[PDB]
Amino acid sequence: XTXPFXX
Amino acid sequence: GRRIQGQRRGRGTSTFRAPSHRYKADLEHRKVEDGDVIAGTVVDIEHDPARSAPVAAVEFEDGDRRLILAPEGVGVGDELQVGVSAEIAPGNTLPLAEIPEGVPVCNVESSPGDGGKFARASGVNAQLLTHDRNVAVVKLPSGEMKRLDPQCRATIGVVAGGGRTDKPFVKAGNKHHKMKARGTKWPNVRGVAMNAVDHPFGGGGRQHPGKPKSISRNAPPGRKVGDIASKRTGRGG
RNA sequence: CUUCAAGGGCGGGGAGCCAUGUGGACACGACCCGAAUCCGGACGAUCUACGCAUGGACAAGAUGAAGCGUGCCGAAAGGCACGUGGAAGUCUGUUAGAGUUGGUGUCCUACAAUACCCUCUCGUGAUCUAUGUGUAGGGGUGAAAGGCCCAUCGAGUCCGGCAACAGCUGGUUCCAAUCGAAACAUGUCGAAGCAUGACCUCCGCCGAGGUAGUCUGUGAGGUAGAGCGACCGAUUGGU
RNA sequence: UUGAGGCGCCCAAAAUGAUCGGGACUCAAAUCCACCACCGAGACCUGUCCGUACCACUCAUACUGGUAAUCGAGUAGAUUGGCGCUCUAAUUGGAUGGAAGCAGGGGCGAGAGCUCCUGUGGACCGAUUAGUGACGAAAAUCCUGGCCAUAGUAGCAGCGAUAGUCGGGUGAGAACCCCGACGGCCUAAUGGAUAAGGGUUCCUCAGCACUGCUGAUCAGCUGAGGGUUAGCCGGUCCUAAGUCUCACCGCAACUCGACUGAGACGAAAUGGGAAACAGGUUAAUAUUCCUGUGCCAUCAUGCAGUGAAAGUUGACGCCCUGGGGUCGAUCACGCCGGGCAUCGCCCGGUCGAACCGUCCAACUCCGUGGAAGCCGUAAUGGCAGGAAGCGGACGAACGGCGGCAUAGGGAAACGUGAUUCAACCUGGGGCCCAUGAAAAGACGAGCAUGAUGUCCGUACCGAGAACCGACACAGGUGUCCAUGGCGGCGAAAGCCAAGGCCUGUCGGGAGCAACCAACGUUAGGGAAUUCGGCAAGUUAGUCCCGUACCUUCGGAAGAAGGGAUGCCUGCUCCGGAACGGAGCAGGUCGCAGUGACUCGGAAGCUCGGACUGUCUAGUAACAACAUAGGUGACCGCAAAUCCGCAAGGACUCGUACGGUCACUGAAUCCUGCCCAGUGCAGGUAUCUGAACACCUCGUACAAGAGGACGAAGGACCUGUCAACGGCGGGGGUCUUAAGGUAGCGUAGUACCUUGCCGCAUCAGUAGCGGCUUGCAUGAAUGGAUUAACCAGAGCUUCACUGUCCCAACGUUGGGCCCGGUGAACUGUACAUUCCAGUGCGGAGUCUGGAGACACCCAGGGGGAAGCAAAGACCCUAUGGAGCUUUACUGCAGGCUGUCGCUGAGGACUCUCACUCCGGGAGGAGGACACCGAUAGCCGGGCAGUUUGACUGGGGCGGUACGCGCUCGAAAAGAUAUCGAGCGCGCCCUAUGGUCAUCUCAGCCGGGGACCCGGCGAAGAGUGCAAGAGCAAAAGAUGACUUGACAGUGUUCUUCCCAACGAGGAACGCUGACGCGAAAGCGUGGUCUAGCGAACCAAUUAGCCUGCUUGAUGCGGGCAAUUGAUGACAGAAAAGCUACCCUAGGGAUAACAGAGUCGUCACUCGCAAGAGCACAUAUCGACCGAGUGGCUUGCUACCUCGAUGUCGGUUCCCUCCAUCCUGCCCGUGCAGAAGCGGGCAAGGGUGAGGUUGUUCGCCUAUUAAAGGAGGUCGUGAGCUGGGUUUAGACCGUCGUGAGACAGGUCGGCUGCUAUCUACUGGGUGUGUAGGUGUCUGACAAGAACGACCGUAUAGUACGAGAGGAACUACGGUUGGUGGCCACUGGUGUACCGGUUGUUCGAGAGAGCACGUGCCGGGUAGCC
Ligand SMILES: [Cl-]
Ligand SMILES: [Cl-]
Ligand SMILES: [Cl-]
Ligand SMILES: [Cl-]
Ligand SMILES: [Cl-]
Ligand SMILES: [K+]
Ligand SMILES: [Mg+2]
Ligand SMILES: [Mg+2]
Ligand SMILES: [Mg+2]
Ligand SMILES: [Mg+2]
Ligand SMILES: [Mg+2]
Ligand SMILES: [Mg+2]
Ligand SMILES: [Mg+2]
Ligand SMILES: [Mg+2]
Ligand SMILES: [Mg+2]
Ligand SMILES: [Mg+2]
Ligand SMILES: [Mg+2]
Ligand SMILES: [Mg+2]
Ligand SMILES: [Mg+2]
Ligand SMILES: [Mg+2]
Ligand SMILES: [Mg+2]
Ligand SMILES: [Mg+2]
Ligand SMILES: [Mg+2]
Ligand SMILES: [Mg+2]
Ligand SMILES: [Mg+2]
Ligand SMILES: [Mg+2]
Ligand SMILES: [Mg+2]
Ligand SMILES: [Mg+2]
Ligand SMILES: [Mg+2]
Ligand SMILES: [Mg+2]
Ligand SMILES: [Mg+2]
Ligand SMILES: [Mg+2]
Ligand SMILES: [Mg+2]
Ligand SMILES: [Mg+2]
Ligand SMILES: [Mg+2]
Ligand SMILES: [Mg+2]
Ligand SMILES: [Mg+2]
Ligand SMILES: [Mg+2]
Ligand SMILES: [Mg+2]
Ligand SMILES: [Mg+2]
Ligand SMILES: [Mg+2]
Ligand SMILES: [Mg+2]
Ligand SMILES: [Mg+2]
Ligand SMILES: [Mg+2]
Ligand SMILES: [Mg+2]
Ligand SMILES: [Mg+2]
Ligand SMILES: [Mg+2]
Ligand SMILES: [Mg+2]
Ligand SMILES: [Mg+2]
Ligand SMILES: [Mg+2]
Ligand SMILES: [Mg+2]
Ligand SMILES: [Mg+2]
Ligand SMILES: [Mg+2]
Ligand SMILES: [Mg+2]
Ligand SMILES: [Mg+2]
Ligand SMILES: [Mg+2]
Ligand SMILES: [Mg+2]
Ligand SMILES: [Mg+2]
Ligand SMILES: [Mg+2]
Ligand SMILES: [Mg+2]
Ligand SMILES: [Mg+2]
Ligand SMILES: [Mg+2]
Ligand SMILES: [Mg+2]
Ligand SMILES: [Mg+2]
Ligand SMILES: [Mg+2]
Ligand SMILES: [Mg+2]
Ligand SMILES: [Mg+2]
Ligand SMILES: [Mg+2]
Ligand SMILES: [Mg+2]
Ligand SMILES: [Mg+2]
Ligand SMILES: [Mg+2]
Ligand SMILES: [Mg+2]
Ligand SMILES: [Mg+2]
Ligand SMILES: [Mg+2]
Ligand SMILES: [Mg+2]
Ligand code: NA
Ligand code: NA
Ligand code: NA
Ligand code: NA
Ligand code: NA
Ligand code: NA
Ligand code: NA
Ligand code: NA
Ligand code: NA
Ligand code: NA
Ligand code: NA
Ligand code: NA
Ligand code: NA
Ligand code: NA
Ligand code: NA
Ligand code: NA
Ligand code: NA
Ligand code: NA
Ligand code: NA
Ligand code: NA
Ligand code: NA
Ligand code: NA
Ligand code: NA
Ligand code: NA
Ligand code: NA
Ligand code: NA
Ligand code: NA
Ligand code: NA
Ligand code: NA
Ligand code: NA
Ligand code: NA
Ligand code: NA
Ligand code: NA
Ligand code: NA
Repeated sequence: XTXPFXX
Repeated sequence: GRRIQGQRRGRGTSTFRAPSHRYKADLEHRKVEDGDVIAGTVVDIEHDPARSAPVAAVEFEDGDRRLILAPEGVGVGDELQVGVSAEIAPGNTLPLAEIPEGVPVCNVESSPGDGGKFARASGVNAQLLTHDRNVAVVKLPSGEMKRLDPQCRATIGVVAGGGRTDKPFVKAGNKHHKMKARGTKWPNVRGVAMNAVDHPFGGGGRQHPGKPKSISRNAPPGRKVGDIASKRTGRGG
């Protein structure tokens, strides 16, 4: 939810 | 949105209250049936936390010990007087009627007997100008001509501690300490720096008010911010 | 009934009412589950934010402000030198304590639902900290990041309203026989949906024709092709 | 010579392994013309049966017979007969001679299902008929339970706390329970005392089923007992912030609510406070019990005393500092006890309270004295208003001294002095825009004796096992011990006591492999690495010398740079002295003297923010927030601002030097112009402006209509920009007010852009400087600039270095084997795959081939679009929420008029209600204000919502959203696209209607007007698109007329077929008319566009109707006309979200795949042209034909219950359209150097500077430094610079939220490998007892590629300049395999030096992180 999974 | 800061204020919570429990004395003129025979001796000179100015302790003839809004030049030993016949010297309190015109006065009553209302901050002073069987004209420190009952009592001299505003605070820490002795929330965040939800000026991609800063007097609390009922703004013209 | 008038609308030569099974419709939870809400009353400041009350904490060293002193110079104002003094949101500092920059290291079914190691910042102040106390949910608190208010925050938590609503995804349990589609038209805040038609099926009625094929006859037609000294408009040249 | 045909050839390049399905085929197993015989479906024929339909018989849908060439497939769905389950009823049965259920098995039915046998079971169970219903499961990431694989697998290692070993004890059993020894670990804690919290965890005995990361005899576990003793320690009492209760008031009301009054509560470490010490004692308590001794309070008695309440105390901030002084620590010497054994050292002890008595320095004061310059301090200071000195009053310690004490304690001695001095005592100075509690209580206020002193707490833990965190959790959690020794500045490191511990609790084994975590050392080079020096390294302590620019004069600054540094001998100086400090001379060891440890790398340029400070608890610490400072606004306090529904409240114990509301953000130089719009405010003749009252009309009243007056507000006018904001185009004004001033400028703002020039580098999308026309800089939306400051962004230099060339060796913990313990993730099924193909276009399973004996160990992770998450992106839904606004609608609030309270005599007086000030007397105010009610205005402060659809995704654009014409449309009708051409939302009283008269365009001839004749089927005209119609007219002229009429229909259309409204049209009727002789024509315009529901209102004519009833008023209704919804079959309606949320969609976009190939790349055909002549050495237009699948674009097939991004990296395979290398052809080929082409993929194709870049630019090397495919190969491999979350800034846009195909700083990389795959290693089976040696089907290789030099030769060639070759040699580079004599690295084997500390010294050792550091280094590995 912040780009790369899950950053 | 959410109530703006000015709205949390009214609720009178801790953060917004003055540390009253740390205040010394509700400075108010003494009462005298009449005669004026009252007078006491200055016993000490203390620091008044509520006004960041000195106040004088006094013991009266009828053994009454109370703190007094001290004018300048009042030292220990001095003898003050409070009454219609009180002498016309600095420190004495008497009805404007008995005070000679042109004399600097402080701690003036609005209604006779209220114990003083006007001119009580560091170094300020009112000015008795006109006498009358009816009205005593006093020029308050704001420069306004106030029409008062010649029966309103007032102290002769200017308030002590004058010139306190001449030295800058220099550092946040000095404000901090002073602020902590008043009924005020500090520091201050500008609306423009908040979210739209928190203040009418909040939001945007950059910081700026979203409307003209001058608000109508008839505006509801929650929306009345910025320049309240400004008759004009700026320094020009 | 409308109506000078006329013409139209509705109705008329006795079949209903009740019961039982069953098909279907509407309201209700309405075949079942499925989600983000919204509203009410309550319970939370043992976490955390801010304030207040009462206590506690900061090895050691560095720099050396004002003030003061002695000496020299000066008419004086003062100046210079040395010393004294010990100021500071001051410096160094894994003192205690507080913080959390990099390693994008270790860990990542962890020791741990935020840890470990090294590195790094502050460390007499707008300081750090214990305990007590205040502020409560469209409300607090906020040096403001929509941060925080007990692993919960662009509106906490609990229970209730509540079986919320959805045209959206998923699922809906025994055997056989007959018939057997529509993926289209009209309307629609309608296009992931409906309604009305087309089309599928079932029932009652009617009672002798029907017409998917071919031929012929009486009619409708300007597409292919063709052609333009037949319109029209394009489109070569020569005497 | 030429025409035609058949087959073939050339043209003809692609990525793991070639293909026609394969093998393979050549007078065919190819192709073409004929021909022959066969194979081959469930089709067709045929036997029997079944169902369905129909016929005959029949009550029958029971039989029996018959017909089907014209019956037999089927999703959704309609219809119908039947099977099974529960319980009820009727009728009727079975069961202990064995019911139901269950397991295995037999028979029947198409089947649901029925039934029988056997075993089990041991008490119920059916059938038929009619009923009944919480009646049938393979599915829902379905629910609950159980279970398998996973797997004897991960974890029981990682933490600066690496901990044990040998004997022995107990025991059934011992690695971990106990004793000893040896060895270690903890030092503000791993020790001691405690708060909270826990709550019996404490002690004892007995145990091991549970718990304990293994075991256990042990235990915080199980069981049973036991254990906490107070006048003098806490609680209790007091009061703090503040809380509650009652009263009062409010509220519809309360368990609600502010004030006021009274009362109570509110502190156990850590606020205030009457009083206790020492020893002894238990398994467990202890200032509690016991012994000794002491003290306090109250009361009683007695004596004294009449004092007695004023005052003092309780009782207080921050910084600096002196004096007094105890413990401790250390020094000297004596005594007691121990240790050591070459010396003479080293360790421990040497005690003793509360209390009672007594002493008193500081401070203050008194007398004396009499200083005119002295006294005094660390410092400040002091004085004729009386200094020193002297004398004296008051007056301190938890201190000294005496007692206490032939008490206690010690085996003994049972000391004395000193220094520095925590505790404790007492002074001096400095700071505040900060002023640093209160109350109870004590004192003041004697003494003796006696009595009384209850109630509650008291165990234990207090943490890497007793607390919170689900756990015996590496996390979190307050106070006191801060004075143990060496060390040193130190509460620092390191080492060591006291005390604690070996429980940060699983072990055993392999020189112990790969691989991984922490880490040491690496030669030469030295940032070449990389986004970036990330990571690591360098430096370092103290003293001396010395120190730039700049600067706010403080600073910069430890700038920088240089030197010194140990031990030993003897000394000097400072001081009272230290076991304090500063130096001198001489001697002397090492590679090294802050020898370990502790311990800065340095310099410069630019950007930002002034500074310290604040922040996203859990990806952002920043430039963001704050700040002082600057400015503006509001307000005289019965205020401004703000909270409450009210009663009431904060600000405020406050008062303009105040405090509220905002903006800007230290200093420095400055801050231009604009008031047009918007906002705020002031004014206002006039205009506009509600309700009440008032006037008129209306109504026996009323509704209602109008008038007059007119508040705030608006119009209008003015003021105002440090108020929102603005500062251009054009010319030598225009919009809309002004038209960019100082400055700054390619900016964190500049698209073009890597701008141009310079610096710097071999090379510099970087950085800096200058220029600068600025896509789209600029003045408190602050501009410029700036010393200091900074875990902030960029860049340069010296130093340094395993970041890199290029890796090696080593150390510790794992890893691996063994004992014990023992999970989870995941699983439709099958599964030894590979190359291709196919398929919903991204297959282990389909198709064809190839390969393939089974099982097991280890590995790194290629594939299973691996595991994990119902995609956050995108669209969609008449979904959600937060936010905005001049969106829609409302609600608070403010302003204002009016009514009530409310009174006397469009302006005015008064006092009596009411308000306010005042203790009161009384003063101010006053019918106002407040309050209740209403009206107008302002009113995102707040609430609810809306903000449409179509669409080669969506948005923007458009409207193909209601209509008409031609074409599309395939000669009936119907027919789509954001298909092609293009129109309609009217106009017309004549441009309608009829009748009469008449014939038009155009051309020709005669006197572009008019007139005459002729030709003239239609090209004219007919209102408007288009298409169609029309000539004695539908056109023209003239005249007359109003049918553009009322009423009501039929039919078609709208909507083909085929339902659907309004609307339209065609054709009638009835009535009334116009014109004409009349037939007849006129239901508007020649035909097809010109249109609008319900409700509501107005309007037309007549009638019906309103609650017992008459009259009047005012309503309700039948018929119809008009008013608009163009989103046109009708809602009243704006946005943002990156803070986001949900339902879904591959129904729809981004990425990748797939199709296409316009684009892109490459080729070919023709060959104009030029190349001095010469197309074809070379270059080569136009046009034409193609191949590829790298670019772009298109499409929307695949995936939205996720197939992880770009670039880079590492590692493997491939393609040829070939850059180099080999072999060749041509040449505008003399040679040398080239230019072009051919075969050819074996090998090679490298290193760097800017940039995240791919791309590209640049430098130097080179034989050359080719291009491309592999999910734009490669995130269960890495990296994370860019795109693209949450924070922030700038520019632009926007009213605003906020946006951007703009820029910029910051910003968390998950998983234990089941299968398959490969690299290597084993165990089995097959060939069918053994040893040794071979063979070689096939398999792999690049095992070798390339360059320089010499001789050839200064030769051939050439005018010369210049300048080869074959061959033979030497060497280099890259790659490859192996090896260690040599060189080099390592080498925590080893030997030595040496710092700190401990064992007394010596000797000899331990620790300093897994070597303290330093120096050398064998084998082995490299
Ligand atoms: Cl202030
Ligand atoms: Cl059946
Ligand atoms: Cl206690
Ligand atoms: Cl002193
Ligand atoms: Cl090179
Ligand atoms: K997808
Ligand atoms: Mg997100
Ligand atoms: Mg007061
Ligand atoms: Mg405060
Ligand atoms: Mg601020
Ligand atoms: Mg913000
Ligand atoms: Mg708002
Ligand atoms: Mg700003
Ligand atoms: Mg709603
Ligand atoms: Mg708390
Ligand atoms: Mg000094
Ligand atoms: Mg500091
Ligand atoms: Mg520090
Ligand atoms: Mg935000
Ligand atoms: Mg069936
Ligand atoms: Mg059947
Ligand atoms: Mg044709
Ligand atoms: Mg069938
Ligand atoms: Mg029966
Ligand atoms: Mg199913
Ligand atoms: Mg496994
Ligand atoms: Mg060890
Ligand atoms: Mg035991
Ligand atoms: Mg125990
Ligand atoms: Mg109490
Ligand atoms: Mg206490
Ligand atoms: Mg005990
Ligand atoms: Mg105890
Ligand atoms: Mg443990
Ligand atoms: Mg090296
Ligand atoms: Mg580089
Ligand atoms: Mg590189
Ligand atoms: Mg670093
Ligand atoms: Mg001396
Ligand atoms: Mg820049
Ligand atoms: Mg800063
Ligand atoms: Mg964070
Ligand atoms: Mg930071
Ligand atoms: Mg951070
Ligand atoms: Mg300010
Ligand atoms: Mg700022
Ligand atoms: Mg430049
Ligand atoms: Mg300005
Ligand atoms: Mg601003
Ligand atoms: Mg989804
Ligand atoms: Mg989105
Ligand atoms: Mg919404
Ligand atoms: Mg009052
Ligand atoms: Mg709103
Ligand atoms: Mg749409
Ligand atoms: Mg047709
Ligand atoms: Mg007509
Ligand atoms: Mg309407
Ligand atoms: Mg009308
Ligand atoms: Mg419509
Ligand atoms: Mg329609
Ligand atoms: Mg979602
Ligand atoms: Mg699709
Ligand atoms: Mg994958
Ligand atoms: Mg080739
Ligand atoms: Mg090859
Ligand atoms: Mg890729
Ligand atoms: Mg590649
Ligand atoms: Mg991968
Ligand atoms: Mg990954
Ligand atoms: Mg992994
Ligand atoms: Mg990044
Ligand atoms: Mg970046
Ligand atoms: Mg970035
Ligand atoms: Mg060691
Ligand atoms: Na804003
Ligand atoms: Na809702
Ligand atoms: Na709290
Ligand atoms: Na000085
Ligand atoms: Na950290
Ligand atoms: Na809420
Ligand atoms: Na509920
Ligand atoms: Na719904
Ligand atoms: Na729908
Ligand atoms: Na369809
Ligand atoms: Na539709
Ligand atoms: Na027929
Ligand atoms: Na044709
Ligand atoms: Na069916
Ligand atoms: Na004493
Ligand atoms: Na020491
Ligand atoms: Na153990
Ligand atoms: Na600081
Ligand atoms: Na203006
Ligand atoms: Na204006
Ligand atoms: Na500007
Ligand atoms: Na800082
Ligand atoms: Na290394
Ligand atoms: Na794999
Ligand atoms: Na939201
Ligand atoms: Na709408
Ligand atoms: Na019609
Ligand atoms: Na092609
Ligand atoms: Na999927
Ligand atoms: Na990549
Ligand atoms: Na090759
Ligand atoms: Na991929
Ligand atoms: Na990548
Ligand atoms: Na990753």
